[PDB]
Amino acid sequence: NQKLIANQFNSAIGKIQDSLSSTASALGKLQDVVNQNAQALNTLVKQLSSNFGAISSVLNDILSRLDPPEAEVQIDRLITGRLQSLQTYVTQQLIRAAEIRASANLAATKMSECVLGQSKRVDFCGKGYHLMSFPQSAPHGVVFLHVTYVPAQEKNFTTAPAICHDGKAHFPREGVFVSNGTHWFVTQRNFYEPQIITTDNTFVSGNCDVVIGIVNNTVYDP
Amino acid sequence: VTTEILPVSMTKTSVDCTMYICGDSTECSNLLLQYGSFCTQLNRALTGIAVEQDKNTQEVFAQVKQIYKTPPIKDFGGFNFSQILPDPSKPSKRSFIEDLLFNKVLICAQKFNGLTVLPPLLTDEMIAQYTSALLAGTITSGWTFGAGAALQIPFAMQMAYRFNGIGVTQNVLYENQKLIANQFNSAIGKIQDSLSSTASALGKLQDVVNQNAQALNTLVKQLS
Amino acid sequence: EIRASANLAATKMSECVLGQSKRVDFCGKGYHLMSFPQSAPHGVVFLHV
Amino acid sequence: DAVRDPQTLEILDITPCSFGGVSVITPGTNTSNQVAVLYQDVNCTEVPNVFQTRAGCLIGAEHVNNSYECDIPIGAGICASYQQSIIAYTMSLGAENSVAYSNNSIAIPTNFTIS
Ligand SMILES: *[C@@H]1O[C@H](CO)[C@@H](O[C@@H]2O[C@H](CO)[C@@H](O)[C@H](O)[C@H]2NC(C)=O)[C@H](O)[C@H]1NC(C)=O
Ligand SMILES: *[C@@H]1O[C@H](CO)[C@@H](O[C@@H]2O[C@H](CO)[C@@H](O)[C@H](O)[C@H]2NC(C)=O)[C@H](O)[C@H]1NC(C)=O
Ligand SMILES: *[C@@H]1O[C@H](CO)[C@@H](O[C@@H]2O[C@H](CO)[C@@H](O)[C@H](O)[C@H]2NC(C)=O)[C@H](O)[C@H]1NC(C)=O
Ligand SMILES: *[C@@H]1O[C@H](CO)[C@@H](O[C@@H]2O[C@H](CO)[C@@H](O)[C@H](O)[C@H]2NC(C)=O)[C@H](O)[C@H]1NC(C)=O
Ligand SMILES: *[C@@H]1O[C@H](CO)[C@@H](O[C@@H]2O[C@H](CO)[C@@H](O)[C@H](O)[C@H]2NC(C)=O)[C@H](O)[C@H]1NC(C)=O
Ligand SMILES: *[C@@H]1O[C@H](CO)[C@@H](O)[C@H](O)[C@H]1NC(C)=O
Ligand SMILES: *[C@@H]1O[C@H](CO)[C@@H](O)[C@H](O)[C@H]1NC(C)=O
Ligand SMILES: *[C@@H]1O[C@H](CO)[C@@H](O)[C@H](O)[C@H]1NC(C)=O
Ligand SMILES: *[C@@H]1O[C@H](CO)[C@@H](O)[C@H](O)[C@H]1NC(C)=O
Ligand SMILES: *[C@@H]1O[C@H](CO)[C@@H](O)[C@H](O)[C@H]1NC(C)=O
Ligand SMILES: *[C@@H]1O[C@H](CO)[C@@H](O)[C@H](O)[C@H]1NC(C)=O
Repeated sequence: NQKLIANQFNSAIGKIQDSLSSTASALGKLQDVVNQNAQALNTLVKQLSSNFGAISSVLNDILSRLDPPEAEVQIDRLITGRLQSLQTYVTQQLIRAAEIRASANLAATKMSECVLGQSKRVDFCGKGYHLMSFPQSAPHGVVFLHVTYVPAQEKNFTTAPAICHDGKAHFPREGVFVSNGTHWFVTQRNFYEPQIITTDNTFVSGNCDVVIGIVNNTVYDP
Repeated sequence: VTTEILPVSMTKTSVDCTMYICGDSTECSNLLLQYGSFCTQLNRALTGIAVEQDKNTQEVFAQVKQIYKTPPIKDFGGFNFSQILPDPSKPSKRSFIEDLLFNKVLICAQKFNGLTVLPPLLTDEMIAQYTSALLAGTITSGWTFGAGAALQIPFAMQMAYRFNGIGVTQNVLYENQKLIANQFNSAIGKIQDSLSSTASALGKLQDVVNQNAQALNTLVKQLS
Repeated sequence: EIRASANLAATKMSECVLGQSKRVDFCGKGYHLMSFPQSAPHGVVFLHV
Repeated sequence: DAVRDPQTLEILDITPCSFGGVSVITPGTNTSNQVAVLYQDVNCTEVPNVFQTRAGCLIGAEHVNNSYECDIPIGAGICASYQQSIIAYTMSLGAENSVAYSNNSIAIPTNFTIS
């Protein structure tokens, strides 16, 4: 299916291109970080307009009107408030920075396990069976394009845990035993590809009196 | 069978900064404006937490696209799930084990100071439906439901795959299928009894509840 | 702290319930076969087999 | 939280007058200027399409028996959306799917897609 797979891949990439061109909210996770920091700074700057109990938010006005014995009292009120506002800002940035650090550590883990490898961790590198991923640069962040294999068209089959040939119990080595209603085949689990059951794709262990659900059929030995 | 307990969410408290500081007072409220945006950013910080708690719940439980259900005939190759599957005889469709967890793990006095508690977006009944779906999927389709459409598969065959995964051949499962089902069923019964008996088993969740309760009681007492 | 726990719980849901993990001591002590989630007050309980 | 009256020695309980947060539910102004208002943890008898829910008294949203995917969360299983007017509903957790499980039936994918 190499030609089909290449076409499905190329099509999926085109879908990403269009989805990003169309949907403004797609990068909300990065925009939210930008917005939180912008708000934090705007809040910090606006606090300079607060009096905090002082006669004026403007330090120059306090100093232009009052002499030190009085000016110091008014200034202390602004220092306390401005220092408190600045401490609040920094504390929020330390907590916020920790969240970003955690995200960056996750991103670094995905880079190593999704881009520089193939992951067997479910839903770690996208939804489906992970094949590969590609990093892309983004403002203050990374975007991963995860390429996954997803089972499609549907078919029901009859199955059995083992086949009884000469009274011995035969088990599939790699796949499962299936039936189309008349014939039994062995097939790989994630893709229907029926094969004749032979001694080269089964193994034998024990007899037919132990396996629950064992069925009678023929195992061929070329 | 090992029980692992993890916190997912925290109570979504909400504190009205002006009410807390200057409850029902115009003179105080006006003085509070001299402090600029301090109340706005405190209300914002708590709002952000509350939103996060709904997000935390959604990311843990809503991992299944469809709500899967088990068949009327629970033939799982000798494996018994009546303890972990829902038992619809009661209004909340929780499992027996879940009822134990729920039974094991003031508000007016706190509320009256501008301290409200917001309800979770997903109710306990909805969390139970998600876990039922995840569980029904796990039982009838193994892991395939987590990577696309759920395949049906006999439970014993699913177990065979899981045995292969750990480096043990398929015939070990089938040859010992009755023993394995008995050991499993017994282990589940042990969980049921352990939870019914040991109060401290859910200490990880109770500790979260206790820390938040202390935080609110401390906040309220500061008004004195 | 809760967010970190929730992220861990979400990871376990995906890797222990919607799959079979090869990560040692991630999905219980022993060789992981499968797990089952259970609802709990403000949390999740996993029964790891 | 209680006081003895100074003229008649009656014991009275004192509770605060009802209060709570007010949240405005809205589709963006790009779509509509119609809004619904939630009086959080307030009764619909205290506030003055009036729907009393666990989250509070929701006014302006029409309650329907049709569940949908969650749009604007209200709380306690209730979401609201603009579909025109604002409606409230119990959110759906997804479509139901009874899996065709049996002791001898396996489904096997015959095709795949690359996503
Ligand atoms: C099950 O699969 C077998 C093998 O493909 C089918 O048997 C073949 O049927 C075709 C006609 O469609 C014949 O031309 C071949 O000669 C048959 N092969 C053999 C070995 O007999 C069988 O019909 C399928 N059964 C069902 C119910 O679909
Ligand atoms: C699979 O084939 C064997 C024979 O190769 C069947 O064995 C018979 O079982 C019945 C029931 O106990 C006995 O009365 C017969 O005498 C057995 N025959 C022989 C030759 O021993 C077995 O039942 C078949 N299994 C299935 C599921 O069809
Ligand atoms: C699955 O296990 C449950 C118990 O967890 C079994 O139900 C119990 O059956 C015994 C009789 O053997 C009764 O005395 C108990 O009161 C029952 N408990 C409950 C909660 O109903 C159930 O029968 C088992 N299912 C199968 C197929 O074996
Ligand atoms: C493997 O260990 C299990 C126990 O974990 C054995 O099963 C027990 O066997 C004794 C007899 O010696 C019975 O009295 C118990 O009731 C059985 N327990 C269970 C759960 O069935 C099993 O026989 C051992 N297998 C081997 C090959 O040694
Ligand atoms: C597997 O599914 C793919 C689509 O994902 C099928 O490819 C399409 O086949 C139709 C004809 O029925 C064409 O019109 C489409 O243009 C094809 N799409 C692509 C991307 O090539 C493919 O034929 C299916 N394979 C099998 C064996 O059923
Ligand atoms: C499998 O059989 C069930 C009936 O038991 C049916 O509802 C389902 O759609 C079938 N699936 C396929 C792929 O044929
Ligand atoms: C499979 O299930 C059917 C009921 O649907 C039952 O009659 C049959 O005996 C079961 N097969 C085995 C091997 O238990
Ligand atoms: C005045 O207060 C006393 C308290 O002991 C009470 O007994 C009496 O009835 C009151 N008189 C009136 C007119 O309320
Ligand atoms: C928002 O309104 C603008 C017109 O000012 C329109 O071009 C745009 O498509 C609208 N977007 C949505 C999502 O309605
Ligand atoms: C609102 O008041 C009515 C009585 O008129 C009562 O039955 C109902 O439970 C109250 N609801 C809430 C949320 O308090
Ligand atoms: C939902 O249906 C019930 C009848 O089962 C009816 O009494 C109730 O008023 C309906 N609610 C809405 C919002 O339509």
